[PDB]
Amino acid sequence: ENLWVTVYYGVPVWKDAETTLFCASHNVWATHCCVPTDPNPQEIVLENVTENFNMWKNNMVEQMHEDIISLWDQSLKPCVKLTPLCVTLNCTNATASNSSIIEGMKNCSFNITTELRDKREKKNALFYKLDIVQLDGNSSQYRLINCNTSAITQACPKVSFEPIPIHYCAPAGFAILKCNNKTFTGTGPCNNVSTVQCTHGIKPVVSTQLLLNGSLAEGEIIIRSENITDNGKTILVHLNESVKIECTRPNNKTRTSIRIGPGQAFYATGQVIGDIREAYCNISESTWNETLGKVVKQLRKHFPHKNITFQPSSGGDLEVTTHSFNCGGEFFYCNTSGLFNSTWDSITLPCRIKQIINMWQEVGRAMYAPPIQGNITCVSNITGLILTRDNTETFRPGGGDMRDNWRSELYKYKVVKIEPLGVAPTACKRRVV
Amino acid sequence: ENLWVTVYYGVPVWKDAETTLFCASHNVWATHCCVPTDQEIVLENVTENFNMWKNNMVEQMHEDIISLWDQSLKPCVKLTPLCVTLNCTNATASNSSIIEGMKNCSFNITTELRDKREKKNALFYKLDIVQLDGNSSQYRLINCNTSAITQACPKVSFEPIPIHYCAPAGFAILKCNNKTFTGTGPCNNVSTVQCTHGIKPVVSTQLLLNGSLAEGEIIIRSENITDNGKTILVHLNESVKIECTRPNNKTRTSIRIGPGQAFYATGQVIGDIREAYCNISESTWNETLGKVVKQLRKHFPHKNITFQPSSGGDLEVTTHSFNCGGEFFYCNTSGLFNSTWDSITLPCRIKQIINMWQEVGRAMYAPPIQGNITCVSNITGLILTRDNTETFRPGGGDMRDNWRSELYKYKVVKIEPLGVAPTACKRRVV
Amino acid sequence: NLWVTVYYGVPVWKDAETTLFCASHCCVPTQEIVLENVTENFNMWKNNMVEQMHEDIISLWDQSLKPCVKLTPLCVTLNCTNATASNSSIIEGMKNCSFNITTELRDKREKKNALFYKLDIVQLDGNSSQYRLINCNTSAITQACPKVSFEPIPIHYCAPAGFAILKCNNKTFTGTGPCNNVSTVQCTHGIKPVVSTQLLLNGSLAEGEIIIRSENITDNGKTILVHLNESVKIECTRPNNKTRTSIRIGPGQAFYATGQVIGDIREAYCNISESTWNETLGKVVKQLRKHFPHKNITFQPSSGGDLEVTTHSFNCGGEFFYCNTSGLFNSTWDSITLPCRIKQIINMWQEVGRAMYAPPIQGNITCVSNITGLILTRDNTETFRPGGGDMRDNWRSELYKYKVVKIEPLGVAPTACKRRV
Amino acid sequence: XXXXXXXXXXXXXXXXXXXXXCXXXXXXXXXXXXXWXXXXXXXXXXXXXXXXXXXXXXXXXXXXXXXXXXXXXXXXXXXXXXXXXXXXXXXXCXXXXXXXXXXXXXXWXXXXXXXXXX
Amino acid sequence: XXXXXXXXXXXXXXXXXXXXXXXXXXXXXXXXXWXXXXXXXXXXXXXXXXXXXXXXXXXXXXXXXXXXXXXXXXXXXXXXXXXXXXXXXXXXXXXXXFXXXXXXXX
Amino acid sequence: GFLGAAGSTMGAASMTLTVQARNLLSGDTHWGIKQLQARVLAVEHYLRDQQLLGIWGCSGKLICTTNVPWNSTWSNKTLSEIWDNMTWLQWDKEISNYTQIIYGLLEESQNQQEKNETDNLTCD
Amino acid sequence: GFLGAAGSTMGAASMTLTVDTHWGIKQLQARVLAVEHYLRDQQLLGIWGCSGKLICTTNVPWNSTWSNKTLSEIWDNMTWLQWDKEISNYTQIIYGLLEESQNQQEKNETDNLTC
Amino acid sequence: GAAGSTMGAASMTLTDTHWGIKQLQARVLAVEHYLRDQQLLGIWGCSGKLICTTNVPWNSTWSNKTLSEIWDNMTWLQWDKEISNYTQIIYGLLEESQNQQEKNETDNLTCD
Ligand SMILES: *[C@@H]1O[C@H](CO)[C@@H](O[C@@H]2O[C@H](CO)[C@@H](O)[C@H](O)[C@H]2NC(C)=O)[C@H](O)[C@H]1NC(C)=O
Ligand SMILES: *[C@@H]1O[C@H](CO)[C@@H](O)[C@H](O)[C@H]1NC(C)=O
Ligand SMILES: *[C@@H]1O[C@H](CO)[C@@H](O)[C@H](O)[C@H]1NC(C)=O
Ligand SMILES: *[C@@H]1O[C@H](CO)[C@@H](O)[C@H](O)[C@H]1NC(C)=O
Ligand SMILES: *[C@@H]1O[C@H](CO)[C@@H](O)[C@H](O)[C@H]1NC(C)=O
Ligand SMILES: *[C@@H]1O[C@H](CO)[C@@H](O)[C@H](O)[C@H]1NC(C)=O
Ligand SMILES: *[C@@H]1O[C@H](CO)[C@@H](O)[C@H](O)[C@H]1NC(C)=O
Ligand SMILES: *[C@@H]1O[C@H](CO)[C@@H](O)[C@H](O)[C@H]1NC(C)=O
Ligand SMILES: *[C@@H]1O[C@H](CO)[C@@H](O)[C@H](O)[C@H]1NC(C)=O
Ligand SMILES: *[C@@H]1O[C@H](CO)[C@@H](O)[C@H](O)[C@H]1NC(C)=O
Ligand SMILES: *[C@@H]1O[C@H](CO)[C@@H](O)[C@H](O)[C@H]1NC(C)=O
Repeated sequence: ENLWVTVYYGVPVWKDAETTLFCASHNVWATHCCVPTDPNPQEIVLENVTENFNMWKNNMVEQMHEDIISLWDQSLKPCVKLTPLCVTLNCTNATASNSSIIEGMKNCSFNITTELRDKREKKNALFYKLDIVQLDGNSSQYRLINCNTSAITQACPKVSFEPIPIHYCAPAGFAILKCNNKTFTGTGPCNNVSTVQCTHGIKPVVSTQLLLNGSLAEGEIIIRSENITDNGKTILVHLNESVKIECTRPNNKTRTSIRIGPGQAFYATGQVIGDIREAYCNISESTWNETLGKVVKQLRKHFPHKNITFQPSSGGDLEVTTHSFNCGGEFFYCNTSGLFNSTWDSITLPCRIKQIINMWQEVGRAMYAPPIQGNITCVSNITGLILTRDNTETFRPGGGDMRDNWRSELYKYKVVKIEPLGVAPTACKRRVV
Repeated sequence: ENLWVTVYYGVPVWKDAETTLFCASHNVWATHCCVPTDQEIVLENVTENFNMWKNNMVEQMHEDIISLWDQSLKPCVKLTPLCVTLNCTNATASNSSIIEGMKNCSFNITTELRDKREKKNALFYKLDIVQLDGNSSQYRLINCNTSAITQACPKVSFEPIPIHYCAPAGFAILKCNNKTFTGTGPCNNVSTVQCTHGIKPVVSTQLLLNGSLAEGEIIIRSENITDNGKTILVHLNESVKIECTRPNNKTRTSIRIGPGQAFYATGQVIGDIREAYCNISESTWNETLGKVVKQLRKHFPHKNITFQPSSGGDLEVTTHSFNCGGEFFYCNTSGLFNSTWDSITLPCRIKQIINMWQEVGRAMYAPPIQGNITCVSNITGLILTRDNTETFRPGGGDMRDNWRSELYKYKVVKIEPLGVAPTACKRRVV
Repeated sequence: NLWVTVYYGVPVWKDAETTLFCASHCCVPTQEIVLENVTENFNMWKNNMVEQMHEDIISLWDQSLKPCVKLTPLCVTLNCTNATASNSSIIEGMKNCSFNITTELRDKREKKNALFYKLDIVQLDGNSSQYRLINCNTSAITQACPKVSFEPIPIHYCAPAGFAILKCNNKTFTGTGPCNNVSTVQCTHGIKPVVSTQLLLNGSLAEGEIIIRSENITDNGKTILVHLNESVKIECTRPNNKTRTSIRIGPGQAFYATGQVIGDIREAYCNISESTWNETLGKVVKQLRKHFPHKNITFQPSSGGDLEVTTHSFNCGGEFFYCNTSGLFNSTWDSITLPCRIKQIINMWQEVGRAMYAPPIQGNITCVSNITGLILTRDNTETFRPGGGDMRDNWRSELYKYKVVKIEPLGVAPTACKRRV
Repeated sequence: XXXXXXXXXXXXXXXXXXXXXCXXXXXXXXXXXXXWXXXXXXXXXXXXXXXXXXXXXXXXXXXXXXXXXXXXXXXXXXXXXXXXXXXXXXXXCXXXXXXXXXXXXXXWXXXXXXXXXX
Repeated sequence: XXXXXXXXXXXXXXXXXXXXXXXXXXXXXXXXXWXXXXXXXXXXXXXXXXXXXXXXXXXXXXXXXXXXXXXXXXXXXXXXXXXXXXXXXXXXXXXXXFXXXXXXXX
Repeated sequence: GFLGAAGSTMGAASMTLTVQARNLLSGDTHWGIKQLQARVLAVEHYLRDQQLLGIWGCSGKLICTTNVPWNSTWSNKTLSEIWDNMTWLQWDKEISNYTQIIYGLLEESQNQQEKNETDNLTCD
Repeated sequence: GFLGAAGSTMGAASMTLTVDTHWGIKQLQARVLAVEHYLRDQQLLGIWGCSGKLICTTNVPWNSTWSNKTLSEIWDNMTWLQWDKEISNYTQIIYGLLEESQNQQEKNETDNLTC
Repeated sequence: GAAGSTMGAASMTLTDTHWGIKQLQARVLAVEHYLRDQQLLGIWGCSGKLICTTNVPWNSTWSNKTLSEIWDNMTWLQWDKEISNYTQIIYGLLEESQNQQEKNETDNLTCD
């Protein structure tokens, strides 16, 4: 009956909000993310704070995606265009030394101009079968796969595009809330929430089917889905133990080049020496089976039906049917049908090599991966799986949107806006002089 | 001693100022005009000086129109690799095969493989083609002499919608509400608004289409009516209906000009043959001119007035130019301006390469529009120049004139709320 | 006893680096306040005003050059012979080159002719008159459209709000240390962005005697800037009536090129008065000997390189001179003529990945300039040679007396009176 | 100009502090000064009082301390009272304007009907 | 600081030149308030003392006296309806220093 | 550090106002715009709060009282156990309703006070 | 009611005082400029000791040289637009005096003999 | 910025696209710096004043100087240097003192 309105400023409250985060620390992200990180990052535990977090509705995922695409293109743009190489190619079977046929590669010749406008020369290069298509008649007249619809740009050899961890940081007036518990599993209230200024450092790793080089779950295997009982949703399985996968290219190249402008050399495969297999990956067998069995035990808590079946992917092109890796700048497309394919010392997956890539499943452009000299061996950590569901329970190592590869790292963070003003009742009325 | 300085804030004064106005209200005119508009404060005993000429709002609108136009056209197909000498023969239509304004041109276009060169053909308007030399079958497009041109993307419409200009905070727009205001000098009925009424960015030359009407009598506005070298804007208080058309069905084709780029070009012409014409009522037009002359005689009394056709080089200054749908029309107005003081056909031509605003380097290629087109516009004013009996001729400006004629009643001022005056009070210190 | 008091208008500052703006591209319109009983420590080296001028002048140059004709379509084999233009005589250094270039129709080819300087082209192979431009190898040459008017218009640099520029008025300041008679200005004097490789041109003159400035004069790793108190008059000319031709490249795009040259056979050249040069150098040497006493001093030409470090780069507009200064720097302690080479394709700001083509100046040209300083390096006895950095030395000696500071209005002090409540 | 006028007072035997007021059509709050005059029956008048637009008033010596030379900015009226014996005066109001180093009570109101009695 | 009237009488039965004065104690100088009170027209001012002529008043007044203990009011003959008594009211301090009536007639 | 008292009741969370007041102000043509827009908005938000405190007569204060009574329909909770037994986040939700009303009332109250101060123009 | 009563007499008027990169740059310039104007008025009022007031009285006397019109010649006679023109050449003089007065007034309260 | 730096006694003197982006950044910084100082004065309870005092005793007394040794003797630049490494221990106390003061002013037992 005698309370008065009091105005306060500096009130510790916030609202859900969407803003632009900045990226904090010739590598692509090292160059772009020029803002240094905090040498001693702070974290403030908010005692007695419950916050409703929501994966799949979290716009940071979308923001990370858009900045990655823009940066990717900013780095690729000031490089050599391959337009003059679209001319019809005269192709034969590339020679596999003593075996004599390199299944999967063609030896092509073409008439291309050089650094001078008035000079055209016949040049040779080796190409992968996956990127070469016939014009007609089953004649040896071939086109590069993307000269039919879009520009192809060769990546500059100086740019590795290697993922480095990057940190997303709030602008003044904003804060990032982080979810703890470690049983969060998707959406809803999270207790024991802490406040940070920047994320922990996420590498922008690009893969399909399996999730590589992410964080491991602290607790048991976590199966996350917007709606685990519905189909049409990506199921992200986050493992608490990694599976080591070793992938190699058991041969090496000799690189050659063609000037196709004032400098602007085009790099192309000259010769291939080594094993006939283009590539393969080593997955320990016992590790894989234990890991998959543990995943199933957790699936059974959502899926009471016995005999869960895992099958190979159903179809589409390599961006969805095979596992994608970027090792040293080389692009591997690995066949995972040797995995899954069961009901509930190593496994070798054959792998294909591709060079003209419409990365990000874009349709208006493609990048050409220059050849890498020397042999390639990479070891990665499988930290999770991407599954698609469906009479009985069936899952497949399907593909998904790129955003799904970042949700697995960003699920624990939320952005809120600070709102310093508010009111409350008080016992005392303003005194007026 | 007994007079002290008082500082006031919120003082109702302003100064003339020039600032950046913002736009408020797929169609290109919606782009960057995402800001909604939805007020008017009448000032008591305020007389202010307005000037439609040297009005920065007009100049600023001109720049915005060009900038938006360029942004819209920029991310579209370049027609650069079409300067190849053309092999042009006669028209191909109906049973006569002699459309005077059309040619059937064959040309060497290289496909996306940059080796498999092939020939293609299309119909072109005569106005877009220049004879290289000598005899026939050696033609160039008129633009290759100056610049490469860009075709408009079919996905974007340039059809005008009303837009409003709004002052930023700290600024206001004063509006002149005198029904007989002539464009310059004192206006003794002034209201303050934040945004303009809604102006359509309509492009025209000799005649002003789809503007506001005078709420009073027909008003003749000019910077100096005495100087025949000034543009005279005739603002009508009644509209005149003008109905224009191209009564034939244009067939479209497409060319793969490049790897992901389609060039659009004219195929066959189906129907009766005439490129264009416009329907204007005779009685309406004659009454309209008589009324205009009676007002012109207030500035040129005891002298006769005659109207003659204009004279100049490009069609942009000799014809009535307008754009309906995607077609750019260049109509002959000699049937309107041939007099001394039931309808007129106004024969009209169509052109696909348009050097808008005489920027020279920039030009748009108008893709063909399939089927037939009709449009109805409102004549709201005329543009005249002058050169016993006085001679008036259709004029036209650089497009600033078409906006001065609508924004003539607005002025931008800066609000200056801080100021001082003497009082009897001295500051209390204790 | 005493209480904390807080002031907001405190007249103090800190060293700072900010963005400066220009005052007269630059369409920005243009009083010194002396601060008494203050000493300010100035340092012309590691002065970010120099670094900022460098970045901005390069960016501007590039923005002005960018919207013009590319010369890439001209990278064809040229069929070159010994040029004549007047009399029954070959003009040394000029080649008469013919070539096949695409017309504006993008189909038909046309044979064209242009004259090139020997320094503009290279041979493709031996024993064959087959040439290409020096920059068809890598990158591209952008033509400078002669609307650009690249001119040494003096520009004033102005601090933004919250900042001020301190100016040193000590006539013998000599590059570093504490300076008295320090004043505050908002804008610097106008500096003409004149670019050279030695023999600094059209700068300010020293108020006092000749000042020799170096970050470390007793070193070999540093450049010595000699700032004169009197200038030497230098006159440069090209006594030839040059006639331009025009080659259409594309859709309104055209290449401007030398067609014919008539006039003298003699090459472009520069000259200075001999007595002025000998006295000027002697005065520099006296000051130099104070730094290096009891030593024999000799002047030598630079050690070598691709013109920019061996010649005097001098620019009349579209006519870039590379003059031989061995006639100036050959001595031990009425007119001296220096032959000059002319080149049309340049590296601009010593940038290897870019090139610019300067269209020819029609008719004949004469340029007259003020030599206001020297850029020297060191090589028992002492040897001095022309040398220098990447144009930083052309802003130093003008920006050397200015420093940028941030104004810091808050501060605290003790007071007798406690806050009353 | 402001048509200032008294609408007050009557004859009284006691000096008391009878109140009276003069209202006017002027922006009195905008630095106008108030003034009152002892518009006496014969012998012109004595000053009665003065006040600022902001009050901070001062009485004329005749009333001295026994005065209330009040006015209200909100009323735009010189509403005041004073003793000074049962003075035989009508009590007139005026407004004064300031000028640098000068002032004048140029605007006069219709006088009040004050008077002495008994 | 009271104003002592001087020359406090200016009767006439016709327009005539006239004057009045005051030995004002106050050093008001020009601000002696020589407003007068002709007839019974609410004591409307004829002048802003010796500082300025009043608006809507005769140009006849011109004493030009602005000094301590030596103030004055005066005018050229004007209307017969001009009983410019000119009693003073020096600015002084507190309420103005009204002077004796100085009855006048014209 | 920042929001440390956010989950605490409005005792300590009514004190760390200096903590929250600070850091509302921070310490290539593509990203350059994104960053200028972010910086400009941080400034605009700061200023809008200051302008609002200004119109309510609370400029320069962290804690400010007024002449607007509490209605009790907004919230009928007692003073005891409102400050000491509830957090600001809970409170913000409890009275999300009528926010615009409160702000309008605060502006009206100050406008009336300004008129009273304006008419009673105390001076020397 | 912005500029409501503009043109009215100053007396009455005093009672109403209560009341993609191309576009990216234009929008940012407009926003930044609006902020600068806001802050400049606040700085000037604060520096003169008029923060928070619509009507502020100072210790600076009127010179009469700036304008020799009296009360009732300015107030209840002129409009604000006319007044602004009448004394516009003294604007900076007056502002400078207001700043000096405020500096002295605050310095007088930090005095070491009295406070 | 018309500096007249001298003796501390002088307390009476206290009153294309890429290019466009750089200029906007400069304007924004001028605003940000201004606002930071104003916010700080506001938090300390010195809003609107060029000179203010607080309830904080003059600590950092290690300097061993009196009012007559600083004022009317030493310049502001010299003073700023002598205590340059103590500013950060004053700031943080000034805010607390003001915040406690405001809380005391509205307390139920003393404001009521
Ligand atoms: C001065 O301009 C105002 C508009 O700013 C005119 O006011 C309008 O008058 C019509 C009369 O039918 C009303 O229906 C409108 O509602 C009024 N508008 C507004 C905003 O109130 C006014 O009539 C004009 N006066 C003169 C002399 O032309
Ligand atoms: C490709 O063909 C050329 C033909 O001359 C031959 O020299 C080269 O060795 C071949 N390379 C491979 C891998 O077959
Ligand atoms: C990731 O791979 C590196 C390879 O050196 C290994 O040291 C690290 O332990 C792995 N992390 C996980 C989660 O397995
Ligand atoms: C791989 O490259 C090395 C040189 O770096 C070469 O000696 C080796 O023989 C190559 N590998 C094979 C399979 O030939
Ligand atoms: C403008 O044209 C439209 C066409 O539908 C018509 O409805 C409208 O009345 C016209 N306006 C004028 C002023 O004639
Ligand atoms: C020429 O002017 C006279 C002026 O009285 C007018 O009567 C006459 O009709 C005009 N001529 C024509 C053709 O209208
Ligand atoms: C008017 O339009 C009709 C068709 O609607 C056409 O037949 C007629 O010829 C036109 N008249 C003129 C003058 O153009
Ligand atoms: C120095 O420059 C001035 C013009 O700035 C010129 O008049 C003077 O003759 C020049 N002196 C020398 C030695 O070039
Ligand atoms: C959280 O709640 C507990 C309940 O006992 C309380 O003691 C603690 O102080 C609260 N945390 C904070 C930061 O106020
Ligand atoms: C008012 O309260 C209801 C719940 O009773 C809520 O749903 C609604 O959103 C509130 N309105 C506001 C905050 O405007
Ligand atoms: C500042 O205050 C602390 C309080 O503990 C004290 O220890 C310190 O000595 C003081 N600084 C001085 C006297 O310089």
